[PDB]
Amino acid sequence: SIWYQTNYVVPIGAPNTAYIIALAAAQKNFTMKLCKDASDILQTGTIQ
Amino acid sequence: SDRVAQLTIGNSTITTQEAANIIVGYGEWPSYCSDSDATAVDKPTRPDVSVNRFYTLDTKLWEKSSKGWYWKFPDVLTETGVFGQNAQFHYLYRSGFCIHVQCNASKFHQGALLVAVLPEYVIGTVAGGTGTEDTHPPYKQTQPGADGFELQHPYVLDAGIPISQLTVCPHQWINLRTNNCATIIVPYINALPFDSALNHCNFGLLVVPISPLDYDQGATPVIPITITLAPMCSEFAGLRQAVTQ
Amino acid sequence: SDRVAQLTIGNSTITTQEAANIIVGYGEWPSYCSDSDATAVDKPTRPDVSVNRFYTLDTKLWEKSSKGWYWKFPDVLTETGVFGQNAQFHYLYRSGFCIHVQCNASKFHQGALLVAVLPEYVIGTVAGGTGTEDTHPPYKQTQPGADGFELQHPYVLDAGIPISQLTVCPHQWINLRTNNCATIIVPYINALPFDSALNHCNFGLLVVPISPLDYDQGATPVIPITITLAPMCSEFAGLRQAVTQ
Amino acid sequence: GDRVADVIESSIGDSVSRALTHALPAPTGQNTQVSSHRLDTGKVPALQAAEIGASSNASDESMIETRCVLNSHSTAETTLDSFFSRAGLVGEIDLPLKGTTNPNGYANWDIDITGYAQMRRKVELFTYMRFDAEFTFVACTPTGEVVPQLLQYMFVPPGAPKPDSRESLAWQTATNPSVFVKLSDPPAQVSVPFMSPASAYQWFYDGYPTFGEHKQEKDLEYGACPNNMMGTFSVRTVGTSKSKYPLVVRIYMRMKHVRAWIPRPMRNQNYLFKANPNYAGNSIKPTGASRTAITTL
Amino acid sequence: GDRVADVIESSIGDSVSRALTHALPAPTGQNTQVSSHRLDTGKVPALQAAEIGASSNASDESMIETRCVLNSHSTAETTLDSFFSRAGLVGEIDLPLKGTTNPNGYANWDIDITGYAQMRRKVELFTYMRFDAEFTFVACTPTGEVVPQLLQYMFVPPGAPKPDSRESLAWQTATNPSVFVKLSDPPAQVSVPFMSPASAYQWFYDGYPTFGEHKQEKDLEYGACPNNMMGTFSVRTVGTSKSKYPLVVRIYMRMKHVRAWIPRPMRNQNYLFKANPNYAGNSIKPTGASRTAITTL
Amino acid sequence: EIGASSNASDESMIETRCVLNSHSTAETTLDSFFSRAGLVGEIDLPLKG
Amino acid sequence: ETILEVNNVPTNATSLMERLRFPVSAQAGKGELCAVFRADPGRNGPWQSTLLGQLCGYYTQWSGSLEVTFMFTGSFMATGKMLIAYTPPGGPLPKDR
Ligand SMILES: CCO/N=C/c1ccc(OCCCCCN2CCN(c3ccncc3)C2=O)cc1
Ligand SMILES: CCO/N=C/c1ccc(OCCCCCN2CCN(c3ccncc3)C2=O)cc1
Repeated sequence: SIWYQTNYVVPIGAPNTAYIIALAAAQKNFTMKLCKDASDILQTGTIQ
Repeated sequence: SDRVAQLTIGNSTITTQEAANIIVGYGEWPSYCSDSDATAVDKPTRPDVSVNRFYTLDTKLWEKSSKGWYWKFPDVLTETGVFGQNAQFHYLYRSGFCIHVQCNASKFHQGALLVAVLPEYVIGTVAGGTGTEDTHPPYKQTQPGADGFELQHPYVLDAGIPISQLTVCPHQWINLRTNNCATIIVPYINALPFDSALNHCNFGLLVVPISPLDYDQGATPVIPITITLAPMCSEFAGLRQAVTQ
Repeated sequence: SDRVAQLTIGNSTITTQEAANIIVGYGEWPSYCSDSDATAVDKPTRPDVSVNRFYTLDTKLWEKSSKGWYWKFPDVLTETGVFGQNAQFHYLYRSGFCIHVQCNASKFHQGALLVAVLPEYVIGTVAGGTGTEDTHPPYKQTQPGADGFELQHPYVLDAGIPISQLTVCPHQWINLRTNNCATIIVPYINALPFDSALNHCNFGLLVVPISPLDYDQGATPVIPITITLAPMCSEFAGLRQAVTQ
Repeated sequence: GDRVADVIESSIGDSVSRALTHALPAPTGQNTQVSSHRLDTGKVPALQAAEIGASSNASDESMIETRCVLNSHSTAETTLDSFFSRAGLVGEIDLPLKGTTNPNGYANWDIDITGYAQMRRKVELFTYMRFDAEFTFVACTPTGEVVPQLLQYMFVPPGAPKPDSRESLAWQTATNPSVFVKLSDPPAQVSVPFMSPASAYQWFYDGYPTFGEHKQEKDLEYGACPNNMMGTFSVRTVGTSKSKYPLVVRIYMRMKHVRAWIPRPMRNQNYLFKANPNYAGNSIKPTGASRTAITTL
Repeated sequence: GDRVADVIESSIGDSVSRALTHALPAPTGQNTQVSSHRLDTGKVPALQAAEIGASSNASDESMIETRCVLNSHSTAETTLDSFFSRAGLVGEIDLPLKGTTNPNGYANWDIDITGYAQMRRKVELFTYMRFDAEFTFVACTPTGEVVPQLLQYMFVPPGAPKPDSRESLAWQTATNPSVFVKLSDPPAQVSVPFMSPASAYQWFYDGYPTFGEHKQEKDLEYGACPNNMMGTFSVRTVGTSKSKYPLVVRIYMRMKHVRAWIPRPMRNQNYLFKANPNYAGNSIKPTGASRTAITTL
Repeated sequence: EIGASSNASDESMIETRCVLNSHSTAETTLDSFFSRAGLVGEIDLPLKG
Repeated sequence: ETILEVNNVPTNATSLMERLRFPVSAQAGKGELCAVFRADPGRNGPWQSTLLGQLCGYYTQWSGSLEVTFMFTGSFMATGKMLIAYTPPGGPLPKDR
């Protein structure tokens, strides 16, 4: 959860709304196991 | 390289890109009570990471007419997290504190807050105005909890003493054009090795605007001041049932 | 010299002058989780003396017609003292236990209680009597708290298994003509290094009369059975707000 | 750095669990030693105190005069692998033609071996078990006939799409393991590793899988531990048209490389459901045969 | 014994408080060094950042061209003992003949020195103080006359019976210390040790002495710390009949062997009561003199 | 903006304990991920079609 | 690192790009909530936009710590302090800061 600790402050002349972009990844202690098929199958009918 | 900082303790981390160094009150770091200073015989409990962490307790709005506020320690935390539980279940308590007061604005706002720590901050009353009435401050004013309390007469710190000399105490200033936070580390201060977290407040935290907040019409007018603090080297002893006061 | 004993842990001490030794479940003492068995990365909190102490939680009255009772661990303690607070504020928990069941009478009373510890004590229902209804035991029956719960059909331990074989689990007997207490030490038992103190009960404590209480008219008829227990090597991790379930 | 004495002399953090007992080699039954008559005061082997919780330590030698017997009877057949590494029925799948259940030529079996009493009672002697296994699949028609039909078996781990028909795209099986075999071929057979997220599977879980209020409608999840749910086993006749024959697939499991912990009382009431230890309350029977009097055979 | 790494590398228990500063000998004021002109970029002594919380480190030498001055001005008169070891009035006791207050020839004085502003303001510069003291008792009539009268002064520690009359049995003084002296003798004088149960007395105690609800009627005890209450000082004319003269006893205190901690702002509003820092709200005055404009003297 | 991923680790963001991690990375090698047979073609040889 | 679609609400074609970023703006200092999301990487939701979430879909089990880096794209003159919290299992959605 993300909360306002204080506030977004800006002077006269700058936009009152701005955006945040979030980038995610795993740390170096991350591993995966038990190979399986993905939940999606990106095809409706036959691919021609 | 003195303006940038990271405070990590327990499972909490604070960052700042406009700091003004760090003050270590009276020049000494918090430490546990030695075997020769101690007097109580039971083995203490030292919870470590579950109580020595940052707690963000309150936010006040700084206004052109604000007078200033104060909070009492350890009162502000007696009802919060694992720290509070330990303070309630135990008769004896001791700890240091890392206080981090936050307030950011813009390069077009101005103002300066004096942030100080005053040990044994005893509150006085106006004695019925004429000084003939021997009134006393009510519990909600001496131990305001997490909401803190607003000063009635900041010039005399509601205690008959000059705020002009408050800088003789560990302090920092939040001068908007310079920094956006104050960080003060305080060791345990008392004439006893341990004491009650409920009956006795070791010190008060004062945040008072000395140079009033100002900005031009159109700039963000809501300028919050947030209080975050972390107990350090907490120790508890004299276990029994939980008591709130 | 085997009949006499003193158990001291934290600020609590238990004495007995009619013991029958002490059982150390599965032959091993409680210990903290090693760095290679562990998986969670945060530094744990190990409160020590404030949580590893004796708690006297409940007293039941033994009667000529009693069927027996059970309590679940750590459920019995989740709402008591500093231990409970830690179990509520943390996701992860682990600990061992020292269980001391007490029951004294007179050299003219008789009867025998089987006191045992059964890991992963899953409760079953009578399936609507006919066995065609797939009923399930309600929360108050699977995690009865400190009051424990009375067995409906002790012969099958309310789970389709013979109480006649319960002695394959760590146990002691309280045979009135011999001893007035049972002491069992249990190490942490689970397939994981830490787990939730709220969602999972590692084991159940069963106290069941196998040889019924008896005495002649005129002898004290009120024979209590008291449950006292102490967590050992308690560790907690995954701190956040307190949660009761 | 530390300094106050109680911290220095602390045992907080000891990770080595002190064990009061240790294993000894025992390939054969114990021998019997020659013993003679003992007429002593003070020495009393026959007297015990069951209250302590231990079993009697009295031996043949001290209760009667014994001869010497060199016992070379093996203890090998009672090891966990000897007891468990014998394949038994744990699942059955029906693929009928015109039926109520699977009239679509495919079926999804939830991997749970608790539907059969023989096997279930054996594993439930222990609380925690860790093991690898060999699964064998025996297929034939309901009369035991063998027909020229091709099948596909696919292991669908939790999170992988379960086929919803004989023609589901999921049978492309690009990552899941599948086995293609004819009913006429010998039974298909594969090795399965220990797949739980936990260090061991557990036949009993006294708790709930999630937090929250555990109200009436959720009590079906008491005792459910995801660490035991390994997934789905799906089977289909390989084709776009319905098969000409009704099939039955019997699933046999043979555990190997077994480790077990915490023994418990063995089931003495009939099993009713897979997910729980429910017993029929109106038919609680004694564990064994009974007689008319304690003084007669 | 310990074993998990986090316990071994723990600092829990460190009792040695690391100090960032240390005292240096300073018997005289600092000297001034010769300095010359500096015309540098990068070096900037005059610029500071008061926000940090420290005082300016700029010195004479770097702000102007200075000569050398060998300063031998002593710093001895500003030590705590120099400042405090001067006797001042801290109590006054009246023993009138026909009066309102003590018309019985005896009086009990509560040992509290906060009733006199000069002394009080000085000690209140510090939060905690530990010291021994020399008390002197000056007695005479209201006109300053000396009469041939014998008095008895008795120190009554907390818990000892306070005399309730000139003839109280408590004056037997078998254990309490008493002083018998004539008004004609020089002022009585004694040494008093540091008697608190705490390591230091404290002029400010932000708290309550007991647990419980701190309702209106109990707010008089806010700030009251028993560690500061050393007892009662009782005085009586020694006799069974009323004295012929009215007396006044002035009590002077001279601290010695002083230690003090935590300095604080000095009182800038008149004192009203002994027990608290109450000030008259309608008369809050500036700390000092004022002028009409900031641009004029 | 630099284009690199964060180099912040658990150790510097919270107080951590020691954990000896022996979880294998073998199943995420290219051969582990790809060496599993999957359908890639289908051919029909009907009678009357 | 790949972009996490915290703002996974818009669904019409012309607004799809808005899922890649979420807003912050001047408030009324009541420590208001800005956004929330489950940390579960292999679950339906925001993580599906990440390469981690997708690769994660080819495995049944995972283990390890994760990291989310937030980049502020407001003007240079804008300032502010945000509190980002991770609530381990068992703790319900925090009602307040
Ligand atoms: C090409 C496909 O071939 N794969 C076949 C296959 C066979 C078995 C398989 O996994 C078998 C795992 C058996 C685990 C049985 N357990 C573990 C514990 N448990 C359980 C059941 C009910 N309550 C508690 C635990 C179980 O039922 C996976 C694939
Ligand atoms: C034969 C009798 O002679 N004894 C004389 C005597 C004189 C002084 C005496 O004790 C003097 C102790 C002075 C301590 C004054 N303090 C300690 C701190 N304190 C205080 C007062 C109000 N608020 C906080 C602290 C004080 O008023 C005992 C005996």
